[PDB]
Amino acid sequence: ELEEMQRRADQLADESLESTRRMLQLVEESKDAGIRTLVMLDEQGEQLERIEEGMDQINKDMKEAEKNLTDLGSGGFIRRVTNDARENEMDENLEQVSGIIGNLRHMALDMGNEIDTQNRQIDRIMEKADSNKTRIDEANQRATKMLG
Amino acid sequence: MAGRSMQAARCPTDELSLSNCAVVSEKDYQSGQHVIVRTSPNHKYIFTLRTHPSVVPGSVAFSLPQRKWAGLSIGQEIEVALYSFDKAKQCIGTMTIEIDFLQKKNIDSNPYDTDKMAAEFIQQFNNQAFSVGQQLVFSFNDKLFGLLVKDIE
Amino acid sequence: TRHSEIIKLENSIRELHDMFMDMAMLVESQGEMIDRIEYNVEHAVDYVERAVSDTKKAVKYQS
Amino acid sequence: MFMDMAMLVESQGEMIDRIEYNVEHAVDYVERAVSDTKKAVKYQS
Amino acid sequence: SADYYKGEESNSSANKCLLKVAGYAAQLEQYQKAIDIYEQVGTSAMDSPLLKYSAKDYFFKAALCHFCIDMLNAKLAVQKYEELFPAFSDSRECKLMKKLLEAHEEQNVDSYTESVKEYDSISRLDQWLTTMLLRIKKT
Amino acid sequence: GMDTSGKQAEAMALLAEAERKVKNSIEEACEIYARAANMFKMAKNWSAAGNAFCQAAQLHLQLQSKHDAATCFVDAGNAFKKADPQEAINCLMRAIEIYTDMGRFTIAAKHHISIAEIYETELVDVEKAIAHYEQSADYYKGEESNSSANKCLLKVAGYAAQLEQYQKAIDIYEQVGTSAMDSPLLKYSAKDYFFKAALCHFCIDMLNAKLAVQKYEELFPAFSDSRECKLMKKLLEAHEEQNVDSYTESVKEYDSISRLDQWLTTMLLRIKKTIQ
Amino acid sequence: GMDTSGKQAEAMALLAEAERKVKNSQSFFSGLFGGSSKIEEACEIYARAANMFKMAKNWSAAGNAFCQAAQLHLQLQSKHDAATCFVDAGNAFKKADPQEAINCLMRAIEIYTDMGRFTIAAKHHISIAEIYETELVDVEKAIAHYEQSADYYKGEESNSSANKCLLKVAGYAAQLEQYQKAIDIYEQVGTSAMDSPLLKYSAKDYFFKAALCHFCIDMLNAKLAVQKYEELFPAFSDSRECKLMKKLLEAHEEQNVDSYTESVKEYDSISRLDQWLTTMLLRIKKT
Repeated sequence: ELEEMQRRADQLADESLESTRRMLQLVEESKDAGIRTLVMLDEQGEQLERIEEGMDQINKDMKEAEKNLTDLGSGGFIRRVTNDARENEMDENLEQVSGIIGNLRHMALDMGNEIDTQNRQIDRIMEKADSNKTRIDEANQRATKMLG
Repeated sequence: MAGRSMQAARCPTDELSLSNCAVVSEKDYQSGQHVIVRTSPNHKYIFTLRTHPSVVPGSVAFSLPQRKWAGLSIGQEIEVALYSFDKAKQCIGTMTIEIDFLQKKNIDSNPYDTDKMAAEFIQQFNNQAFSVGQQLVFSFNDKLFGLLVKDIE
Repeated sequence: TRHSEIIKLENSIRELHDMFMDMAMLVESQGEMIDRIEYNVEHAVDYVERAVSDTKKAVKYQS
Repeated sequence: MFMDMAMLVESQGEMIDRIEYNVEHAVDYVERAVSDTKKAVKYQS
Repeated sequence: SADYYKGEESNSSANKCLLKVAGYAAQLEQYQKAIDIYEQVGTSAMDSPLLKYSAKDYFFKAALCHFCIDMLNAKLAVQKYEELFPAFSDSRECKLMKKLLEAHEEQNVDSYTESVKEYDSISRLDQWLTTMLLRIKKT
Repeated sequence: GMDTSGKQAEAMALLAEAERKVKNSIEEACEIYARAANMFKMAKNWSAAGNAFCQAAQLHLQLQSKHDAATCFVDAGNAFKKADPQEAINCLMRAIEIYTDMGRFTIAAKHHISIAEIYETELVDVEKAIAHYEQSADYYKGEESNSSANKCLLKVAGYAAQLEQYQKAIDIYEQVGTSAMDSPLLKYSAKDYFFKAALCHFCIDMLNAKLAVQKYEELFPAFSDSRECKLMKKLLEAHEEQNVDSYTESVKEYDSISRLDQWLTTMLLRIKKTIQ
Repeated sequence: GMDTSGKQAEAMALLAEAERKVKNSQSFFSGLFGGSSKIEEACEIYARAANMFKMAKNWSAAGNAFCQAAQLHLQLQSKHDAATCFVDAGNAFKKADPQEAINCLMRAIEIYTDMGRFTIAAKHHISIAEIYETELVDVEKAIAHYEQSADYYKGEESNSSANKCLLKVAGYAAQLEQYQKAIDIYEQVGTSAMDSPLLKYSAKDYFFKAALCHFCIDMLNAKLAVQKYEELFPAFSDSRECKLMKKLLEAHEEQNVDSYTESVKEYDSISRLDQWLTTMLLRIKKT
C-alpha cells in the first residue's frame, strides 16, 4: 500500500524530470527556429525593398517614355519535499529557461520593428501599380485615337 | 537448380504445419524432396517438401512457426534450390531438441516417456531435413509442443 | 517567489500569443496583397508585350 | 503554430523570389521596348 | 465592405469587418446578431487550418452574449458548445463560464470578485467584456 | 429594391445593344457585355451575371484572344462559383485548358485545386478531387515548387491510405523523410511522415508493420529519440501479447497527453479490430 | 495512357509541321523576301511543341524544341529573346540532365552581361554552381562560380543574395581544410553581423566555426582565438558553443577522451549535430 504510493511518487518525479528535459530541448530548438525566422524575414524585407525600387524605376521609365512620345510632335523552483539531488538540477534548468524566454521575447519585438512597416509600403506600391496600368491602357487608347 | 523468383506464401492447413514440411505445388515440386532456402546474403535454411493442391503454382509455403524462425512475411521474395543429401558427412548420431508448450492452457506436470516422443517425432518427420536452431510445432496425443533443435551430433 | 515567476512567464506567453496572432494576420494580408499584385503585374506585362509586338508589326508592315 | 508559420513564411519567400524573377523579366521587356521606340523615332527624325 | 469582400472572397477582411460589427452591436445590446457572428467566425476558424486554436476565445464572446440572456438555458448552451468542440474543455474560457455560472447561482460577493481578479491577473480584459461582466453581475 | 431593378434594366439594355451591334457587324460589343455584367454584379444579384460574363468571354475568345479571354473565363467561373457550381467548374476547366496551352501551369493548378475543393465541400466527389490534386502536383513539379508539391503529396498519401492502396503513400513518406533528413529546418516534421507510414504498414500485417517501423527507425536516427518510438514499441508489444487493457491504457494516455483529430483514433481502432 | 499517347502524337505532328515550315521559310524568303515572320512563327510552334511535350512529360523533346527556337531567334539578331529561349532550354534540360544546361547558361550569362543584365547573370552562375554541386563533387568550381555570382550581384548593387552565397562558400571551404580564407570570411561576416542587431545572433555560429577551424592548428593558438572572440563578443560566452569549445580544450589539456565523448554526446542531445560539426570534432580528436 504505502510502498506502492512511494513508487508512484518516484514515477511522478521521474515524469517531472522528463518534462523539464523536454521543456529545455523544446526551447533550445525554438531559439534556432526563431533565429532562422528572423534572418528569413530580413531577407524578405530586403527583397521587398528591391521590388519597390524596381517598381519605382518602372514608373519613372514609363513616365519618361510617355512624355517623350507625347512631345515627339529566482527564489526557488522545486520544493525539497522528497530531498534527492535531482531537484537541484531541475531548479537550474527552469532558471535557464526563464532567461532564454526573456531573450526570446526581445527577438519577437525585433521582427515587429520591420514586419508592419513592410506591409504598409507594399500597399502603396500596389496602388501605384494599378494607376500605372491604367495609364498605359490610356496611352494605348490614345494611340488608337489618331488611327480612328 | 539454378534458382527462380517466388512469392511468399502461408501454410493453408494445420496438418501441413504439423509435418514441418514446406508446402509446395505439384507442378514443380514433389513430396519428400529437400530444398535450401536463401533469405539473405548469409541466411540459409533447409526444408522438406510436401505437395498440396491449394499451393499457388510455382510457390513454396511455410507454416507460421517456420516463417517466424525465418522471418518470412507475405510479399517478400526468397530463393529456393533443390538439394541432395550426401551421407559422406551428414550422418546423424543424435539430435538434441528443446521442447516447450505452445499454449499455457494445456501445460501439465505429468511425466512423459521421452522414448515415445522420439519415436513419434521420427515417424512424423521421417525423411525430413532438420537444421540446428530450427523452431517448429509438433502434435502428440492432442498436445502441442514448440520444438527447438539444440544440436545434431 | 514561485507564484511571481509563474505569473511573469504566463504574462510573457500571453503577450507572445497576442503578437503572434497580430503579425500572422498581417502576414496573411501581406500574402493576399502580394498575390494580387503578382497577378496584376503579370497581366500588365503580357498586355504591354502584346501591344508593343502589334505596334512593331504594324510599323514594319507600313514602312 | 511556429512550425506552421515557418512553412508559411517559406512559401511566401519562394513566391517573392518568383515575383522578383518576373519583375526582372518585365523590366527588361519594358526597357527593350522603350529602347526600340526611341531608336525608331530618332531614325525617323 | 464586408459584402464586397465576400463577393471578392477575402476571408481576412470579411472576418475583421464581421467581428467589428458584432462587437459594436453587442455594445448596443443587440445580442442576437453579435452571437450569431461570433459563432460563425468561430466555426469558420475551426474549419480553417489556421486560427482554429484561437477560435475558443471567439466562442467565449458568443457565450458571453448568451450568458446575458438567461441562466437556465446557459447549462444547455455550454453543454452543446462542449459536445460540439470537446477540445474546449481544457480552455480557460470554459473555466470562466462555469465559475461565472456558479457565482451567479449563489448570491454572494466574494465569488465574482475573486473570479474577475483571477482572470485579470493573466491579461487585461477588454472594455466591452468588463462592461458586460459588470452588467450581468449587478443584476 | 429600386437599385436592383435599375441595375437589371441597365444590364438588359446593354445586352440588347450588344446583340444589335453584333448582328449588324468589334471590341465595342465585348466592352458593352462586360459593362452589363459588372452592372448586374453591382445589384448583388449573383444570378444572370454569369450568363453575360460567358457571352463576353465567348465573343472575346472568338477573335483569337488568348490572355484576356482566359482572364474573362476565370472571372466568369468565379462568378458562377457562388451562383452555379457546374457552370463555374466548366469555366474553370476551359480557363485551365487555355492557360495550359499558353503554358501558365500555375493558374491551371490553382483552378484544379479550386475545382477539387468545391467538389469535396459543395458536391460529393473524391476520386475527381484526387485526380485534380494529382494533376496540380504534376504541374507544380514542372515548376519545382517544393511547398506545393509536398502539400499535394501529403494530401494524396493521406487519401490513398484512407481509401486506396498504401504502397504509393509509403513510398512518398519514405522519400519525404529521406529528403528532410539533410534539411535541418524540416527535420522535425520528417519523423511524423515516417510515423504515418508505420500506420499504413499496419493495415496489411503486424509483422510487416514491425519491419517497417524498424526500417524507419534505422533510416532516421531521430525517429528513435521521439517518444513516438516508445509508443509504437508499447503498441506492438500489447498486440503481440493480446491484452486489450494495455492497448486501451496506451490510447487513453496518448489522447490525454495529446489531442486527437479522429484520424489517429480511426487508425488505432482499425488496427485493434483485427486483434481478436 | 491513351491521353498521353494522343498528346505525344499531336506533339509529333506539330514538330513535323514546324520542320516543314522552317524548311519552307528559306524558300519563301529567297523567292519573295517575305521577312522574318516565318522564323518567329516557327519559334512559337516550337515553344508550343515543348509545352505539349511537358504535357507528356518529355524533357528531351522539350529541350530540343527550345534549343531550336533559341537558335532560330538568335539568327534573327534578337539577342535578348535568344538568351531567354536558351535559358528556357537549360531549365528544361535541368529536369533530365544539365549537360547542355552548362553551355546554355554560359551563353545566357555572356549575353546578359554584354548588355548589363547582371542580376540574371548572377542567378545563372548560382544555377551553374548548384548543377556542378549536385552532379559533380568538385567544390572549387562551385566556389568560383559563387564568387562570380556575388561579384555580378554587387555590380548591380542588388544585395541580400550575394551574402548568402558567400556564407555557403565559407561553409564549404571550412570542410576543405583551408584555414586562412575560411577564418577571414567567417570573421568578416561576424563583424558585419554584430552591427546589425537582427544578424548579431548569427555571429556566434561564425565565431564558433572560426574557433573550431583554428583549433586544428594547435591548442595554444586556439586559446588565443577563443580569448579574442570573447573580448570582441563577450556575450558569445552565453552560447553553448563557447562552453563546448572550452570543455574540449580543458579535456585535451589532460587527454580525457571519455570526457570529450561525454561532452560531444551532451551537445548532440542538446542540438542534433551536423556532418561538418562531426567531421571537425573527429579531426580535432585526432590530436
